[PDB]
Amino acid sequence: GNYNYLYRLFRKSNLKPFERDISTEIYQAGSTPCNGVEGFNCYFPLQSYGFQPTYGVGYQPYRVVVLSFELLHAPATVCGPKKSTNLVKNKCVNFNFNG
Amino acid sequence: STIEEQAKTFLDKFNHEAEDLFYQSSLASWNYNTNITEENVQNMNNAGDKWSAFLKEQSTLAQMYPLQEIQNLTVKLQLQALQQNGSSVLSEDKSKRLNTILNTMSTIYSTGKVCNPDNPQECLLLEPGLNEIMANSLDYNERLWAWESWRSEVGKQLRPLYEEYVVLKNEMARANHYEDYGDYWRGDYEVNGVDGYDYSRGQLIEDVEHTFEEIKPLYEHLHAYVRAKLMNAYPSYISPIGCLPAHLLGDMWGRFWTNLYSLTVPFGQKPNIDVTDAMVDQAWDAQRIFKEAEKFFVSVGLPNMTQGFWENSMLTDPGNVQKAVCHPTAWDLGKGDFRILMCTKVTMDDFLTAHHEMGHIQYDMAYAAQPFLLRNGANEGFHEAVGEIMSLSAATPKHLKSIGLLSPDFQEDNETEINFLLKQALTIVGTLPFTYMLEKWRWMVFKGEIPKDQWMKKWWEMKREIVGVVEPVPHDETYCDPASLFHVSNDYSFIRYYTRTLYQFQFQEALCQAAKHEGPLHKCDISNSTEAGQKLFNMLRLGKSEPWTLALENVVGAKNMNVRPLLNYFEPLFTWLKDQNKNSFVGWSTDWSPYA
Ligand SMILES: *[C@@H]1O[C@H](CO)[C@@H](O)[C@H](O)[C@H]1NC(C)=O
Ligand SMILES: *[C@@H]1O[C@H](CO)[C@@H](O)[C@H](O)[C@H]1NC(C)=O
Ligand SMILES: *[C@@H]1O[C@H](CO)[C@@H](O)[C@H](O)[C@H]1NC(C)=O
Ligand SMILES: *[C@@H]1O[C@H](CO)[C@@H](O)[C@H](O)[C@H]1NC(C)=O
Ligand SMILES: *[C@@H]1O[C@H](CO)[C@@H](O)[C@H](O)[C@H]1NC(C)=O
Ligand SMILES: *[C@@H]1O[C@H](CO)[C@@H](O)[C@H](O)[C@H]1NC(C)=O
Repeated sequence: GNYNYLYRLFRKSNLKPFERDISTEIYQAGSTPCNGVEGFNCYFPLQSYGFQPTYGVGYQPYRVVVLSFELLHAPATVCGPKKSTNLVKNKCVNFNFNG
Repeated sequence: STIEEQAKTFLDKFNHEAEDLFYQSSLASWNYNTNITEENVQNMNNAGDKWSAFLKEQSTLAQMYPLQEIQNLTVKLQLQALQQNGSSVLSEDKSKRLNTILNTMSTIYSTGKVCNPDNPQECLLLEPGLNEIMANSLDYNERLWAWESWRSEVGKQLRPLYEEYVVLKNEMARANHYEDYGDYWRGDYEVNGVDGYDYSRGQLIEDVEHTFEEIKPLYEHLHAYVRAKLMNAYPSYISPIGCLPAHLLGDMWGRFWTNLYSLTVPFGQKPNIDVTDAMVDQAWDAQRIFKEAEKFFVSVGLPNMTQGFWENSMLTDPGNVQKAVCHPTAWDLGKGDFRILMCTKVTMDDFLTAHHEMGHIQYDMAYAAQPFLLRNGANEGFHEAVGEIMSLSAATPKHLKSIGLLSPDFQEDNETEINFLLKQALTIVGTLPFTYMLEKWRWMVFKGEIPKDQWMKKWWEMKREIVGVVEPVPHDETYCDPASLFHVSNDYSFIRYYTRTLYQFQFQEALCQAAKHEGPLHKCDISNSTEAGQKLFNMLRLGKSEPWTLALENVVGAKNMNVRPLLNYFEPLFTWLKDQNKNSFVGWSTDWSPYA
């Protein structure tokens, strides 16, 4: 059982976009103060996953990479690989050299 | 903030942690079942103790949230399920005594060995040593010896234990705000809070009697026919006017009558529908059997088995070196892990069992979307019933011809249908009076209607009145004849078989009406019908979220268990039995006329 992966189970409010929450404070679900001890109505918000190789496809671990593309007023430098057609000489061709 | 949100967060935490703990416990149990070794036993015991302690701690936390301030039906159902004390309400001494009594009854039943006096050097275990003798012997005194000796040893050991057991269970049940332990068992079918679809604990006994009154003529005709055939087999023991001798029913306790098919066959001259030889000739492996079952389930529109099912299940006997339990069992380990543990042979029985267990797996898969504490059947009847409908559908000659296991030129006449229906009646109809009598007797014992000194005098009186089976010799109060059965000795409910039997034919009629089958009910096959699978999956996906009455409305359109589909299923056989019983006398006498 691989318990090295954690997820937040309870929070008072929903997360904002592109927010990371690494707080490990006891979640207060009730009016009573937690006082830092996990008792009644007070739960630790981070819970471990229990990945095993004999699990179903809906419970098996999936690695997710999300790529976010933004354009800002700064010069854009992450560009795609512009392909290069082989050079042909001595003929009337339409040339595009570095824009 | 509010009580409902607090309960919802607590239920989320319970579901998430309980699912992983249940997986660990179930995996330990699986490792014990596929590998019987002492370390696996220790790991299973440790996991079970952790699971029970966790359930106790969660129930203790759960009770602090009052039920009446929660309006959501699902949340209230989960809180009701979790807040049961179980044995925790009882004192620690009495709880420990009850646990010790249950464990020692389990050891006595499992390791009970009985053999003939004057030859005690080796003895036979009931699971194969005596089952084969009870199912295949034709000798009167040998069967009488086995039956009386096993009931003598087991009953004389278990009678004080059962006397303590009834008092302790009644004390726990009255401590849990129930009338008796019977009311505690009947609380499974109790629906509260739904408008119109409420069902009461008191209504179950009345419904069972009402259905059994309609069961009684068909059972009387079947009993008369079986009595006449057993009279042919044994000339002088069986009386024309009396009950059947107890040790001649083909099984150890009278649970099923399916071992009397050879003696009571209507048309022996006609061939059987046995497909064992066809699989042997084509070398059908158990993997092929499960693939054909999967093909059946995808034909009706249900989802196919996962890759983890094929990878992790044990569908063949491991070998001499590794020990495993031979009983077929479907395991819902949790987290989408579904396995079948069966020592599959090349037989028709194993093929039907494979369909039944894969039906159990399909039922388990359907409610995977539900919360953990609601991942069960709506009642105990539905879970077995959805496997039994597959057992009904797979056994048809149309299914065997469709998959190529039967010759396409086999003549399906009325005589083969009559003998097949009689075999299905011996398996299915015969268990109903025994089940009803046993549950009613246990309910009267728990309720206090029968005093401890009068348990057996009433019990045999019930068996003559209901089952139509007479004792070979009278038994006094030193015997404990009910507790020789597996379910009653190990604290299991027995009404699930009765409810399963009625729900089986109700579901069968509903799916056949969905599939637009236009012939007899027993000639119906539910393959190739997407709409029947959709109608089944609508109930299957709910799990325990909805009441069983609403689920039954979803499938058959009725708010209560019904007996008419069973009578419709056996109607050709019912007419044939009525025709054949003109000379003979239908019904039995409760007197000691055959033997006592
Ligand atoms: C069964 O248990 C034995 C005893 O430790 C072990 O050697 C073997 O690998 C186990 N087999 C399986 C399939 O777990
Ligand atoms: C009950 O609670 C579940 C989640 O716990 C929610 O999905 C469902 O909609 C609720 N039902 C009602 C009627 O509010
Ligand atoms: C469980 O037992 C405790 C103590 O005996 C009791 O206060 C509580 O009401 C019980 N819960 C139920 C549901 O009976
Ligand atoms: C189940 O069915 C899908 C599509 O019908 C198929 O792709 C998948 O391989 C099947 N699963 C298995 C274990 O064969
Ligand atoms: C089967 O049908 C034939 C033809 O009608 C009839 O003579 C025979 O009695 C029937 N057998 C049974 C058992 O009903
Ligand atoms: C059900 O569908 C399968 C797959 O197409 C087919 O082989 C089978 O013959 C069908 N059943 C009948 C009774 O035609």
